[PDB]
Amino acid sequence: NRPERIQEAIAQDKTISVIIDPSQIGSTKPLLSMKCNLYIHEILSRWKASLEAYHPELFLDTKKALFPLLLQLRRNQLAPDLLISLATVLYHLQQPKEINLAVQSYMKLSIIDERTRLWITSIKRLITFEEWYTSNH
Amino acid sequence: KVMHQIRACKDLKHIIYYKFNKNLGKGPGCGFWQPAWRVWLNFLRGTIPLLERYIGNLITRQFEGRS
Amino acid sequence: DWDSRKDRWYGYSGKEYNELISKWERDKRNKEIELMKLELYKDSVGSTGEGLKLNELNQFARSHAKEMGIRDEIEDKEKVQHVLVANPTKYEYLKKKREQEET
Amino acid sequence: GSKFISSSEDKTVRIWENQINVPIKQISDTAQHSMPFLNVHPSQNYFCAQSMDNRIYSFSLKPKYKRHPKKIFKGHSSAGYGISLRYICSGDSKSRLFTWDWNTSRLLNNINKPITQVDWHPQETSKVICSGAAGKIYVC
Amino acid sequence: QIESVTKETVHPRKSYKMNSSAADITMESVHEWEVSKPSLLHETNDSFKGLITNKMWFDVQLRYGDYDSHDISRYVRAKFLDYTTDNVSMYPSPTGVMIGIDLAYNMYDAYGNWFNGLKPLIQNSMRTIMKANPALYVLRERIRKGLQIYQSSVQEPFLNSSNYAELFNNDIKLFVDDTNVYRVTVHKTFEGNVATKAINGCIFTLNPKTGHLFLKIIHTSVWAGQKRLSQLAKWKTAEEVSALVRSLPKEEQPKQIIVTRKAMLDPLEVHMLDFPNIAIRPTELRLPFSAAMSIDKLSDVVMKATEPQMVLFNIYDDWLDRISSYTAFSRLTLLLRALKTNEESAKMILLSDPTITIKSYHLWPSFTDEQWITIESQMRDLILTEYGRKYNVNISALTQTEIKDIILGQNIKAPSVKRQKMAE
RNA sequence: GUAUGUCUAAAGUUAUGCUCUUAUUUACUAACAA
Ligand SMILES: O=P(O)(O)O[C@H]1[C@H](OP(=O)(O)O)[C@@H](OP(=O)(O)O)[C@H](OP(=O)(O)O)[C@@H](OP(=O)(O)O)[C@H]1OP(=O)(O)O
Repeated sequence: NRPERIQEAIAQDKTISVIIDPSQIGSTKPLLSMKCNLYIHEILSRWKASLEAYHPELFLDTKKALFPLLLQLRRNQLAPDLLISLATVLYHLQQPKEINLAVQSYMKLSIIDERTRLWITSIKRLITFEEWYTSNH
Repeated sequence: KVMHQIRACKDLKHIIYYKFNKNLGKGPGCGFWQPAWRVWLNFLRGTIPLLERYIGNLITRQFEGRS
Repeated sequence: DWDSRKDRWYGYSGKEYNELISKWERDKRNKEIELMKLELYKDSVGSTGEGLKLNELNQFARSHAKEMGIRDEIEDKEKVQHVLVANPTKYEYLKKKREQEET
Repeated sequence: GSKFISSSEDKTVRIWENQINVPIKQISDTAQHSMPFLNVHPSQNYFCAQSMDNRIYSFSLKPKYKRHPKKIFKGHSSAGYGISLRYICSGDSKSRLFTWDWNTSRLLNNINKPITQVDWHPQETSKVICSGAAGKIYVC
Repeated sequence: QIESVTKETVHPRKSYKMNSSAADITMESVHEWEVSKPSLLHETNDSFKGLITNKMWFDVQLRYGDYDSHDISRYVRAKFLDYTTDNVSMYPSPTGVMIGIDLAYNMYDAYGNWFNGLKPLIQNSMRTIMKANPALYVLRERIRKGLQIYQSSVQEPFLNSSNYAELFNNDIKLFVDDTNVYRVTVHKTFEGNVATKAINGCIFTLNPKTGHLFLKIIHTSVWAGQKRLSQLAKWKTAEEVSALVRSLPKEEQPKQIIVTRKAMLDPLEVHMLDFPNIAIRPTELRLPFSAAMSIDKLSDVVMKATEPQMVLFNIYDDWLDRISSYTAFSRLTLLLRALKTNEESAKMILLSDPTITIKSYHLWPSFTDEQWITIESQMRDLILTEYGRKYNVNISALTQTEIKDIILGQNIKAPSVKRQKMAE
């Protein structure tokens, strides 16, 4: 029951390529979802190291804000208009020389809206940390 | 011209209350709606012709064009 | 005192409100599987400032100005050296290389 | 390549920049326009255009804001088209083509045979194509 | 001992709907509370009967009194035991709390049931809010304006040429200009009179520390909806800014927002009521950001814009890399200033050397620091030249005065200037 | 800023002395800024 949900999931959690194809957005769905969903998990883990350097208080709730996405992404509850805008942010976030393109993509994502704000805003902190993380490294 | 009716009602209230509140103190709890009601009935009597004409012409215009 | 006389409710214990509570207190008496886990597997399982350094540089603007062209010169110094202090970005280097010599 | 012009059925012409999507200049109202063609003008100042009212116009396209016509090419009962190289040659609705001195607005009036879409063979100095209705293309 | 403080989302109507009321806040408890019998705030002897509640509710009840209905307590009590004991718009519990604010008299009061040791908190809360809620302060100020009795008294001084230094201080900020939101193509008509048509514009939204110039490019589609567009420009501006602020996190929500156009502050105040912590700063010093949009690539991007989109940039990139932000900003200020004086001159200065090349990302041409210095000097000369031309007194300038002149911000009538001057 | 007035809003009716370059005026207009 729950043990095989631990086994299958944690095994699947360590079984992915942390890559977003910028052309596969045109294709129709769980592949881009879980690519992003587990790319975010790497953005989580890189945070987890330098939590003493960075301010940890906001991250503790960032976690709770991210929990919706996790539930959206592994299910594909997240809408195409959101997802295309979302994956566009995460792809530009991969390359260190797309920091303009990162927040560019985030602003066009943001621009019903009660926890959506909360989590989308939480994604900006993920860019904010990552942009700083690559600088102070 | 309904001000007359309104005024009449006011007058009635003033009359009624102060025959209704001799030993009784002040407050809102008086009923007795008869004479005012009479006033309103007579106002309606007055106006029933007026509205038959007015609304008559109105709906005629809605149906037949205006002359 | 108008709104006191108007006061639809005035001069009462809550005899009608106690009857509402009585009517509702009676009504009191009368009456995920993996995805939860799939997300929570990751950690959560609960369920003045730098303008002072400008203000120092603007105080260093007082130094070069106090050296050459304060008041005596109308245009030749106090306006020319005025153009050559505080305004241009080069004045960062003028202080920076004085810091580097001071180091 | 940059600036771009497009007249319309409401008798208005519009100088634009290539991609800006903001009128550099809307043209005057009381005229009419149909066919827009730039004269191969040595300075390349000139944007010519045929009208409804039998009169091809000229426009100082550099600057785009300039638009005072110098001299107008009258006498071609228009429902058609016109093209330049010295000379401007445009056809008319009724009868036949009309060569015109671009400097003075007057020259020979060659027979067509109706229709009218004139053009010049630009690799050569003197050769025209007329476009008659129903397989009657005339060359000079 | 509160389990959850949830807001029951009602229609927008509720705010001002008076025949009924859904409860604004619903209060899920941890344990059963034993609330007192309904009473007013200042009614001290709150009677704790045996009745209990697992859940309370808080309702606000705004009112605008008259010379006759100018007691609030009675009214709020009426409201409380009207909506409770009415079979339209039922609250989850019939036991709850109701606040009401007489906006015409600043006479707060509240009636309803009381959890033990709650009343003092509520009293204090109301006292605080009344002393200074943002929205209520705005309202009072609005009314005050309406009566032309506005006492020109600000707590925080304006950005004058002296306080320019203390603009930025390891503190997250934002900077706003609404000048090029409503741009127009002037074109003739058939009738002969002028017809103004909207063009795409911008929301100059700069951050002096990071140099991150946000600017939401205003697509002309947003004007196509409505008329009276000069006011609407302000509204869309403030709206957009507000939205942006909302989007960013509590850390990256900028503290002090500076505004170029002091007229555009008025609606911003309104759209900043979403979040009270974001202080407003009316700049005394006018900064040239009308001419900011006449930078080549910026204007290009503006023209390019096809829809409601933002395209942020780093207004200075290489400069950050070389030197602190303030230094960069001074240069930028000079540049924009020069542009404002004359665009042709500015461009000429920039493109005096054709060998230099503007980098693909960067808005400006990447110069070496000595040639950069020279360029800056030239620009300054341009500004001074302009001053000489127009103002006709650019020769006999004092140091601070000269500095002010560069900005063009420190006005002669501005008392801040008198202050700084007085100090020296 | 308006009254007001036009415009669009999709389905196919069966025929064989001049050109030029500019700078200046004046006027009018301009819910565009001051
Ligand atoms: O005289 P009016 O302007 O018509 O107003 C009357 C009057 O109030 P004022 O004396 O304050 O004007 C009555 O008061 P009294 O003269 O009887 O003291 C009062 O009657 P009650 O005292 O019986 O209430 C009545 O109020 P209501 O309509 O509630 O009966 C109220 O009429 P308005 O409320 O319409 O002003």
